[PDB]
Amino acid sequence: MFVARSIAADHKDLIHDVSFDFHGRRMATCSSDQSVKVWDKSENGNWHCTASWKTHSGSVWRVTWAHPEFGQVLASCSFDRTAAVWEEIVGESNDKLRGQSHWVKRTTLVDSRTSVTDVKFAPKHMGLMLATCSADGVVRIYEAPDVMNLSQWSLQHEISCKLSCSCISWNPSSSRAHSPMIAVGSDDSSPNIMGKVQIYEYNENTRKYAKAETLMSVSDPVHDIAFAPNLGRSFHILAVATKDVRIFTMKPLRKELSSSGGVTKFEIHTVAQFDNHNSQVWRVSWNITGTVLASSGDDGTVRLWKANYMDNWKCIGVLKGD
Amino acid sequence: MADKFAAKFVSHKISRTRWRPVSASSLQQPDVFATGSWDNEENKVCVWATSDFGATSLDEEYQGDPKQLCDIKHPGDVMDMQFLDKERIVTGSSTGTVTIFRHHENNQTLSVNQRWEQAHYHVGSNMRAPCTAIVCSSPEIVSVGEDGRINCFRAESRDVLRTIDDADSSTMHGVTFLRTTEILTVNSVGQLKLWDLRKQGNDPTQIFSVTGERVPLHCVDRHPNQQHVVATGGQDGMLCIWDVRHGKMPMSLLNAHEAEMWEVHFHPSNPDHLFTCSEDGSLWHWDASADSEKPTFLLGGRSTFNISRSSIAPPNANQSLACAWLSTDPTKGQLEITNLLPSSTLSVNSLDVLGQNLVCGTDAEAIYVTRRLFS
Amino acid sequence: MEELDVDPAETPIPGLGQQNRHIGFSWGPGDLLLYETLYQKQGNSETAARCPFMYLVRSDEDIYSPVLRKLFNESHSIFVGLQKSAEEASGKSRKAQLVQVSRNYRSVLRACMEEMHTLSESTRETAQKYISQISILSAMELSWNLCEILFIESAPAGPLLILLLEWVRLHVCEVDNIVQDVLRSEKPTEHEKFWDGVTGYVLQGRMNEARQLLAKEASTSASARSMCRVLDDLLKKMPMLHTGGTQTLTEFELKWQHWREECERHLQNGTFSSNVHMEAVCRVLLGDEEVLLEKRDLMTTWYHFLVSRLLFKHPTVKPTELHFYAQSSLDMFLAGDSCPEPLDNILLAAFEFDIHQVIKEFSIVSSNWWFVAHLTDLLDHCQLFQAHNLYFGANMREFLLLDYASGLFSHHSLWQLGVDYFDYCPNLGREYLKLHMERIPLSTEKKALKALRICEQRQMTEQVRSICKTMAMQSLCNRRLGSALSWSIRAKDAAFATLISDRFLKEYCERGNFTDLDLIDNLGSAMLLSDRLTFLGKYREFHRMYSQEQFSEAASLLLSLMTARIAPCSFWLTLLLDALPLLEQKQVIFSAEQTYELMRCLEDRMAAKLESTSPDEIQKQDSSIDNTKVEMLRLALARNLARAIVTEGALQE
Repeated sequence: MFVARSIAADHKDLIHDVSFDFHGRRMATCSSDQSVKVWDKSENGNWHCTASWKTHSGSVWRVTWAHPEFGQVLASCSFDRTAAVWEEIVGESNDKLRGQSHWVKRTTLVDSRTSVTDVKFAPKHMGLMLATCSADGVVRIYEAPDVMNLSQWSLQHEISCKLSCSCISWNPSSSRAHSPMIAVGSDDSSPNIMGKVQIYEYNENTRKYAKAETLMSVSDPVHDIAFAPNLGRSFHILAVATKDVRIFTMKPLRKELSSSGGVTKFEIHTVAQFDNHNSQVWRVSWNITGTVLASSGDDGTVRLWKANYMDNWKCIGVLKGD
Repeated sequence: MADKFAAKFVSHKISRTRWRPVSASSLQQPDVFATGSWDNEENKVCVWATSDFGATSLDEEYQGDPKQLCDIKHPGDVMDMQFLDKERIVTGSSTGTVTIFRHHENNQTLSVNQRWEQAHYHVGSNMRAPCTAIVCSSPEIVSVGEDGRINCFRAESRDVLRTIDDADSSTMHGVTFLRTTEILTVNSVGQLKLWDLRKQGNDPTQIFSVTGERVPLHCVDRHPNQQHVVATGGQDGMLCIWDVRHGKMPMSLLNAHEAEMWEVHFHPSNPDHLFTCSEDGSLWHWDASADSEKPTFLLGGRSTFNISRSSIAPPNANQSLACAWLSTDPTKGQLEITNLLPSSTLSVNSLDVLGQNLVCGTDAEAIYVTRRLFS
Repeated sequence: MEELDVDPAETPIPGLGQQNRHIGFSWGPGDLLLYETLYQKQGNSETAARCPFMYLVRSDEDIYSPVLRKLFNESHSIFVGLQKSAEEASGKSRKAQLVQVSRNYRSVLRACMEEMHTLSESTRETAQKYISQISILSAMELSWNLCEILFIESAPAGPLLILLLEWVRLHVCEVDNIVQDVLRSEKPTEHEKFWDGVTGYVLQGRMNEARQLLAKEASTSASARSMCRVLDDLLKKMPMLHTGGTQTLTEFELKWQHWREECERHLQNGTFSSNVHMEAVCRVLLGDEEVLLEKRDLMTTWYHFLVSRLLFKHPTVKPTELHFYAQSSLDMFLAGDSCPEPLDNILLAAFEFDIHQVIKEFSIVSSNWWFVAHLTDLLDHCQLFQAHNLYFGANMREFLLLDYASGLFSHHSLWQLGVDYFDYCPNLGREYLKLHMERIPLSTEKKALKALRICEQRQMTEQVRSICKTMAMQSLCNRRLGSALSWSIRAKDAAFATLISDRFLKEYCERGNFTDLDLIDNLGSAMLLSDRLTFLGKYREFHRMYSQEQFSEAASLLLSLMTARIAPCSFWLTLLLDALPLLEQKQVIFSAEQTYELMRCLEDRMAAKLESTSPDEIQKQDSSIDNTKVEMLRLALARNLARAIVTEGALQE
């Protein structure tokens, strides 16, 4: 029996995203009220708002934690066309300012021409990198060259998707046999545009991200995308939130030694398609092992999906808020 | 030997175990001890009684399970614990707090008697730093922490009596009294440091260390009758014996454990015995009493065998009461070494020894108690 | 797997979604964080109610039970003991060992239930939670004991029914409670439940205890005494199978048939027609299904009814026939508006010998992988699983052990047990262990040192580096520069060691002293990890030599640090200022040549300051203090040079 717990988020408007820290002891929430809030889990399992500040001049669409090796770093993105990076200064602020002051805005990334719809830190083995996607159809990848100086972020890569970008996912695979990959989703409502999920692979020879694949079977608007954590699989798994939940496996085809600079070709299979929300699916998230998928939709439910030992995916749980 | 310990599962990890001090004028055995927890959702200090139900049967195996008398919630992990006296328990917290609890025997309750909420913190950030070790010499209390600070308190004083700021640039792991006004500390860079608490400066009086590679030292204890003899344990599981009057190097270095040594204690009333516990899940008894057979001056008997170890000792120190722990003679120092616990516990985080009684606490969420240590 | 056509179990969260608020969620390592969000600002209300609550949904409440914590530690010791012993025993000795291991698991379950029972009597508010946990553990021990009999002991025809009678007796205690209450009465034979106690002992195969109760009735009732003697003789003569007899199943069946014909003859002769209860007991001995069903309330469970039917109709039952009798007993026992419980499906699957269905049903009903992980591990040691890899490259045993071990890693004290479970997972265990080790919340140096020892023992060099880097960053945030440096050196992170070294140099420029002297003095060969750490350690060696009055060696070392260009350009003033006391000594310490090198280093710095200064920052007060320091340096250098030339010129004669 899953126990739902209400948290009085005290946001003045709609909450767009919730992100846990790497240890699952802190969470960040972001809202149309232009604010980010941080919440800490006490030993009794209660949640307490430990920081609340205005971050942006428009609705905050996403919030993400960096890996704890880079310290206590948050990124937020917004309708105001910016992404902001925040660092928590852990220090003795004398016992009178426990309300709001330990999060410092280190930078504002302003290169995007329209709404920045999603923001994701890269896997830690790539360094302190931040991807942003914008409705202008561009993914921008920034790097902080010095973790001690989070005020400086260099634009390393610009990826033209040629579609309005809605969501991004880094492939978390630490395998040196796999070039760094990014999946990009599009919320474009045009029925004439097939392939609203695009996969980009970093090509070492060109020092650029090149389009490896396009999921032509995904013609519906994409609201969220997530690569599953790769704990020793010879293939990738991608979840896609659209009118339904889709799960794709992507097996890299062995590079025939004859294409001296090609992107990796993938053998792609749809291993699951679930219409059980009977409505649009807004979010998809993998467990840390990449074995259980959570999805949320307009049906007001969170659904849990898991493969059995025959690779048959099933709904294993439904959580409903009261 | 496994039949010597009563084991009590308590459903939380035990970081610290200490016996309640008995009166030296009482023939009373210690029957009460305290425990601290760590790595739980709600950490606590507990007081326990060993069961004495009157087995007038010389032939029934001891199955007296320890009984919890009372408990109190502890903010953060109990990083160290000592009795200040029969009624008062002092704790160091992972929050940097030092707390005195009072036990009320009449109603079996604990209460906060006093607290220093910012005993340990990092200078400049005012962020809390763990209080890693504490030592009591009633009414005096000393604490050390990850902030490299030494704090001196008196149990009845609301204010810190003295802080040694920047005493160490590294984490201090352990502290003990050498004398009423002198302490020893151990740290994460493999140093034992001597401090005079009356000295107005922040520099140690002496610094001791091993030669070559330095490993963290986690624990320190002082021989009860021989104030110059000190034992330390470290990250490499090694037992080091020091004479703090004679050089800056250990006198002996003994393989004791296969992992981190958490505690070392001399037996308070029988210091030819020493006890150590480790991350490897072992609890060792060291016996140096084999050389206490008074030299019965009689008779002669030849035989040779060579094994090389280098020690340069100059040949003129008077035969004044050789501490068994400082004996360098490979023909006379037969240390008997006994593992007291059965093979396969998780980490043995703490031990305490009083009279015939030993208690230890483990990461196996268990307390082990014996009342017949030497039987 | 066909995707389960089972609606996902809805977990209602009290108070979440009251007021058309959107739910935000974040996955933790085994917990779901939930919070309310305002996903659509249409309207400038600066008074938008703060999300007042953050909910933590935990999938495994049982992992946090203090009593089940003992279950996990004792079961881990049994598990690791089993894995170490897997190489040593063959044939019949191995089977007896696996039955003993099964009994050790059941003994831990029973001890946990007894402790929960004692705790439930003491504490009214937690009693209901202990009662539900005792019910789950009772269902686990019931089903485990059945699996022990059917799969591990693989009980043949004959011994099978003896073990099923013992199984019912160990799990159905109601008859003993009824008989204890009857026996506490001043007049046991006049007690309402007296014949229920007699009948209940007969249903359980406890003929000797039924006879002891009948002996009381024969003493009290002079009229019933003749019938009691006939019934006592029937119960005494009842053929029982013995686990060491030379008797064949065929010789047993013939004696059993002859005894049954003796019971039937006594019933047909109307021997019991004056006592309805003795007649009912005689009909029970004949296996009369109507009378057995009339006594449903004494058996309480369909599987006790099954074993009673097997005792009185089919005492030589084969394993292959059990499912048919189990199904028929369930259908007859449930023949009203009662649906089968999830436990009934588990027990039926066990009687069908479908181990996969037993595991599947327990994986649906149980919050915790403990039962399925340990039962599957023990049955794999019985060679009952074929080596079929699932479509995901692990076998069923490894899959269940991985998920169970992952469950243990969520808990702050149990993650150490999960390590050893991953070591006995041959295909994926090592990769799971790497992934989970990096996710451990490192709240204390003691916990980090334990995790490091575990990683070092398993040659996990990347995880050792990751843990050390995390501890180095946490120590740096806590302003403990020495601890941060020590952890960075252990990580072998030259870039992070440089960043920490620059902070030590900055703190020295601000305070005039180092905070953590003893660590820098003991760097040894680790000083070579970076040029900046090399500079920091050698610059500390200079201060040590200066404090030891070794002024010539200190001067030569200080000069070497400037000429080797290992000093950062920002720190060159400080180095030159630390040369001032040596330049002003009465004795010439720096030679004329060394003084010219110091003059060159001063001018190289003055040139670099002229190049870095864009014209607009000439006007803040730091420029005058630096100029006075430079004039003092020029004067000290000129005075040392004049003395050095006089002393060197006076030694060349």
